[PDB]
Amino acid sequence: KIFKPEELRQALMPTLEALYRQDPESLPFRQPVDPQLLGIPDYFDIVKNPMDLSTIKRKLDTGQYQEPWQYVDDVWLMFNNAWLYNRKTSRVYKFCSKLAEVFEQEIDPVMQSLG
Ligand SMILES: C[C@@H]1CC(=O)Nc2cccc(-c3ccc4c(c3)c(C3CC3)nn4C)c2N1
Ligand SMILES: [Ca+2]
Repeated sequence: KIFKPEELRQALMPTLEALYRQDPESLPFRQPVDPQLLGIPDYFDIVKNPMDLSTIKRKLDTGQYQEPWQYVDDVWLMFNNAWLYNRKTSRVYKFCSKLAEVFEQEIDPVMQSLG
Protein backbone atom coordinates (compact mmCIF):
# COMPACT_ATOMS: atom_id res chain seq x y z
CA LYS A 1 0.00 0.00 0.00
CA ILE A 2 1.00 3.58 -0.73
CA PHE A 3 0.03 5.85 2.18
CA LYS A 4 -0.76 9.50 1.50
CA PRO A 5 0.58 11.96 4.07
CA GLU A 6 -2.85 13.46 4.73
CA GLU A 7 -4.27 10.00 5.43
CA LEU A 8 -1.49 9.19 7.89
CA ARG A 9 -1.95 12.54 9.59
CA GLN A 10 -5.72 12.18 9.88
CA ALA A 11 -5.52 8.59 11.19
CA LEU A 12 -2.52 8.88 13.49
CA MET A 13 -2.79 12.38 14.96
CA PRO A 14 -5.56 11.39 17.41
CA THR A 15 -3.25 8.77 18.91
CA LEU A 16 -0.58 11.43 19.45
CA GLU A 17 -3.17 13.83 20.89
CA ALA A 18 -4.05 11.15 23.44
CA LEU A 19 -0.47 11.35 24.69
CA TYR A 20 -0.40 15.17 24.73
CA ARG A 21 -3.63 15.15 26.75
CA GLN A 22 -2.09 13.16 29.60
CA ASP A 23 -1.35 15.36 32.60
CA PRO A 24 0.99 15.27 34.39
CA GLU A 25 2.61 12.46 32.46
CA SER A 26 3.14 14.07 29.06
CA LEU A 27 4.97 17.08 30.50
CA PRO A 28 8.53 15.74 30.05
CA PHE A 29 7.75 14.71 26.47
CA ARG A 30 6.04 17.75 24.93
CA GLN A 31 9.27 19.43 23.76
CA PRO A 32 12.68 18.27 22.60
CA VAL A 33 15.20 17.53 25.33
CA ASP A 34 17.54 20.47 25.97
CA PRO A 35 20.40 18.96 27.96
CA GLN A 36 21.95 22.31 28.93
CA LEU A 37 18.68 23.71 30.23
CA LEU A 38 17.81 20.51 32.11
CA GLY A 39 21.30 20.12 33.61
CA ILE A 40 21.89 16.71 32.04
CA PRO A 41 24.96 17.28 29.91
CA ASP A 42 25.60 13.57 29.19
CA TYR A 43 22.16 13.13 27.61
CA PHE A 44 23.22 12.97 23.94
CA ASP A 45 26.12 10.64 24.82
CA ILE A 46 23.61 8.07 25.99
CA VAL A 47 20.63 8.96 23.77
CA LYS A 48 21.79 8.72 20.15
CA ASN A 49 18.43 9.63 18.59
CA PRO A 50 16.35 12.02 20.73
CA MET A 51 12.61 12.04 20.06
CA ASP A 52 9.59 13.79 21.57
CA LEU A 53 5.91 14.47 20.93
CA SER A 54 6.47 17.78 19.14
CA THR A 55 8.96 16.27 16.67
CA ILE A 56 6.52 13.46 15.88
CA LYS A 57 3.71 15.97 15.39
CA ARG A 58 5.93 17.96 13.04
CA LYS A 59 6.70 14.80 11.05
CA LEU A 60 2.98 14.13 10.60
CA ASP A 61 2.32 17.77 9.70
CA THR A 62 5.14 17.83 7.12
CA GLY A 63 4.58 14.41 5.54
CA GLN A 64 7.77 12.76 6.77
CA TYR A 65 6.36 9.24 7.20
CA GLN A 66 5.76 6.92 4.26
CA GLU A 67 4.36 4.06 6.41
CA PRO A 68 2.42 4.06 9.68
CA TRP A 69 4.94 1.81 11.43
CA GLN A 70 7.50 4.63 11.10
CA TYR A 71 5.25 6.71 13.36
CA VAL A 72 4.90 3.85 15.86
CA ASP A 73 8.68 3.45 15.80
CA ASP A 74 9.21 7.13 16.70
CA VAL A 75 6.75 6.93 19.60
CA TRP A 76 8.60 3.87 20.88
CA LEU A 77 11.97 5.59 20.35
CA MET A 78 10.74 8.33 22.67
CA PHE A 79 9.67 5.72 25.24
CA ASN A 80 12.86 3.69 25.00
CA ASN A 81 15.00 6.82 25.35
CA ALA A 82 13.25 7.64 28.61
CA TRP A 83 13.56 4.10 30.02
CA LEU A 84 17.25 4.10 28.96
CA TYR A 85 18.30 7.45 30.39
CA ASN A 86 16.30 7.61 33.63
CA ARG A 87 16.29 5.42 36.70
CA LYS A 88 13.13 3.55 37.63
CA THR A 89 12.35 5.92 40.51
CA SER A 90 12.21 9.03 38.40
CA ARG A 91 8.98 10.77 37.50
CA VAL A 92 10.12 10.78 33.90
CA TYR A 93 10.43 6.97 33.86
CA LYS A 94 7.05 6.41 35.51
CA PHE A 95 5.39 9.05 33.34
CA CYS A 96 6.82 7.30 30.27
CA SER A 97 5.29 4.04 31.41
CA LYS A 98 1.89 5.72 31.71
CA LEU A 99 2.16 7.14 28.19
CA ALA A 100 3.00 3.67 26.88
CA GLU A 101 -0.14 2.32 28.59
CA VAL A 102 -2.30 5.03 26.99
CA PHE A 103 -0.67 4.65 23.58
CA GLU A 104 -1.11 0.91 23.36
CA GLN A 105 -4.89 1.32 23.75
CA GLU A 106 -5.09 4.12 21.16
CA ILE A 107 -2.82 2.69 18.50
CA ASP A 108 -4.21 -0.81 18.20
CA PRO A 109 -7.43 -0.13 16.29
CA VAL A 110 -5.84 2.62 14.19
CA MET A 111 -3.06 0.39 12.91
CA GLN A 112 -5.57 -2.35 12.17
CA SER A 113 -7.65 0.12 10.17
CA LEU A 114 -4.64 1.34 8.20
CA GLY A 115 -3.39 -2.19 7.49
C1 LIG B 1 12.44 13.42 28.60
C2 LIG B 1 13.40 14.34 29.34
C3 LIG B 1 14.85 13.80 29.28
C4 LIG B 1 15.03 12.68 30.14
O1 LIG B 1 15.07 11.51 29.71
N1 LIG B 1 15.18 12.89 31.49
C5 LIG B 1 14.92 14.12 32.11
C6 LIG B 1 15.73 14.46 33.20
C7 LIG B 1 15.44 15.60 33.94
C8 LIG B 1 14.29 16.34 33.64
C9 LIG B 1 13.46 16.02 32.55
C10 LIG B 1 12.28 16.79 32.33
C11 LIG B 1 12.07 17.53 31.15
C12 LIG B 1 10.96 18.38 31.04
C13 LIG B 1 10.04 18.42 32.03
C14 LIG B 1 10.17 17.66 33.14
C15 LIG B 1 11.28 16.88 33.33
C16 LIG B 1 9.06 17.92 33.89
C17 LIG B 1 8.73 17.41 35.30
C18 LIG B 1 7.26 17.15 35.62
C19 LIG B 1 8.23 15.98 35.49
N2 LIG B 1 8.32 18.84 33.29
N3 LIG B 1 8.88 19.10 32.15
C20 LIG B 1 8.36 20.15 31.25
C21 LIG B 1 13.81 14.89 31.77
N4 LIG B 1 12.95 14.49 30.74
CA1 LIG C 1 -4.28 12.52 34.42
